[PDB]
Amino acid sequence: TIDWEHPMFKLYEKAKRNGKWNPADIDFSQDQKDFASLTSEEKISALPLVAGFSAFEEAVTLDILPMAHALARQGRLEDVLFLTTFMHDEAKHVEMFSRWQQAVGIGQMDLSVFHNDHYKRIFYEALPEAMNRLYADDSPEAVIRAATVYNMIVEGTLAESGYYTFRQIYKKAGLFPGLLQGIDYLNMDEGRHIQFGIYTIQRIVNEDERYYELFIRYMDELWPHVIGYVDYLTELGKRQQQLARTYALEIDYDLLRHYVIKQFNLRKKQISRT
Amino acid sequence: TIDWEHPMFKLYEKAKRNGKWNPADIDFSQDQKDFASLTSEEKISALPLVAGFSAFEEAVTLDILPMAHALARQGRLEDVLFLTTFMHDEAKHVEMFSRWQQAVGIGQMDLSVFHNDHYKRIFYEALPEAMNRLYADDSPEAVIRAATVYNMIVEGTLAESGYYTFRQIYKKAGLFPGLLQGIDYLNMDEGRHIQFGIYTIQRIVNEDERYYELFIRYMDELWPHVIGYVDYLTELGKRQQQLARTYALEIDYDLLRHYVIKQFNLRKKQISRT
Ligand SMILES: CCCCCCCCCCCCCCCC(=O)O
Ligand SMILES: CCCCCCCCCCCCCCCC(=O)O
Ligand SMILES: [Fe+3]
Ligand SMILES: [Fe+3]
Ligand SMILES: [Mn+2]
Ligand SMILES: [Mn+2]
Ligand SMILES: [Mn+3]
Ligand SMILES: [Mn+3]
Repeated sequence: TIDWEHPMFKLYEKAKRNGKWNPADIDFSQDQKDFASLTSEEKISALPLVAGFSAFEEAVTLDILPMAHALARQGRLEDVLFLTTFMHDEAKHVEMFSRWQQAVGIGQMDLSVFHNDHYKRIFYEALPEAMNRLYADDSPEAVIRAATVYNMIVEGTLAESGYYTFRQIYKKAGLFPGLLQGIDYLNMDEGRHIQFGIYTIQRIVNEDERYYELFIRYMDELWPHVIGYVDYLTELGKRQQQLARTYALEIDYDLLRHYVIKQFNLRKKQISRT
Repeated sequence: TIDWEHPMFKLYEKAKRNGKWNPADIDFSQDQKDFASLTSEEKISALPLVAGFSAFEEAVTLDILPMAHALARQGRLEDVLFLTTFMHDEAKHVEMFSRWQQAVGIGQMDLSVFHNDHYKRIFYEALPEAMNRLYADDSPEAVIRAATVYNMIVEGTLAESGYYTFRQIYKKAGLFPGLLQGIDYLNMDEGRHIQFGIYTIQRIVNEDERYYELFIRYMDELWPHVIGYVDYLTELGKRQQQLARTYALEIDYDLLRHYVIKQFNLRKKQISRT
């Protein structure tokens, strides 16, 4: 049979229990009114963060497939069962942001303008290259690098900080309750995605403590582009402060920044050398 | 955004609405008692069909990944969203049969003995070869052949006939209520899997009516192994008739056989030349 005690079978079971939410059930009618109420300058304030998320949700939905292939080819059946929940979660994440964009009237609008160079180095290179590599090279090194970029950086550092940022800004304002319900569901799903990456990296590290060094190195290789995108969104936020003024939000970009730094270092600390 | 009117987006929505069942919730306690109550010769009667299903559930969970890859690479986002529900359904199908095997005490038992040559030509060759081909060859021909073997033959002909057979035999007997609840859920999921294959084959046929001929040809190429496995299970059933006698089941293998023939021909008729 299945190995019922396998950590990824247990995570698969939790995913089924905790993954019933449906983006089609979220009421976005108030978000539509909120967005319509905003000034043109308040309207822009929110779009860079939605742009960063929308694109990556689509990217990881497509880019997790090579990991499922590689682990399937290695006969890791429980990992594959769990990854069917991962891929389905990401599909719902694509759906959720696309429903919000449609509801508030920006579906026809092209948000790529808010992807700078550092973003693109992660989104159009580091991520798809590392995942696609697994189709021809499933070595421990390749699998660690894939989980590091996908689960520890894209999800474990950027997404987690993006969820926090969303709450720090719009939950305060009382704005966009449907989007924030969605963000709460995404954040719950993301816990399991990150735990998959931790388990995958740890079980490879457990074979040969020298893989720990590779993990730390790949995290550090990506940090410059993490902070460079974060700096660029900070610059944007500081230059368009009408939403912050209108809604009495002292948006503390220094606290966000230290949260990103904090996310990055705590992901490192969830991998043990021994 | 997503194309909200796309047939596969609509199928994805139905999958979310109709795909909440969880194999971990099925009570198999009575199945355990039923199986324990059976004579050794009654015990064997049921295993060939469970053997055919268990293996194929695992095969399609792994073997649907190349289709998702190929359609993703073609930018068919709605198809991919739907296929996340397909892959997750098949994961639950693997789980369901493995839970039943565990509960009734045959988890440690090796059921490969009930796969004959015709089965293996589908299971170990036609199916994985046709699906894996999509990694390097996503031509209309390759995509039609993949959906024909997977969705129209393995699911649309063999699985559908296997669900019917399960009901024709054990629903009658009053045996194995947990397994039959599972079979009802599998059969509901399978409707969407088959509709994916119909849509995929039809939209390729729509481009060039000559692909219709390829579809019919591939169906006919596989028919000999479909019926050869069906004949071999019929032979098995006729040689071990203690369960049929004990439970007053006049198991009409000729009616099953014509149901298989019927499944095969109606799958053909769900593809239009024009
Ligand atoms: C303004 C302070 C910066 C806060 C950091 C914001 C990061 C934006 C979101 C981009 C990453 C989204 C990744 C999603 C990945 C997934 O869905 O698994
Ligand atoms: C005794 C009459 C013959 C009845 C035919 C029985 C076929 C047995 C089941 C084997 C095919 C299972 C395919 C599952 C595919 C899927 O889960 O999508
Ligand atoms: Fe994720
Ligand atoms: Fe199926
Ligand atoms: Mn820079
Ligand atoms: Mn023969
Ligand atoms: Mn996501
Ligand atoms: Mn199935």
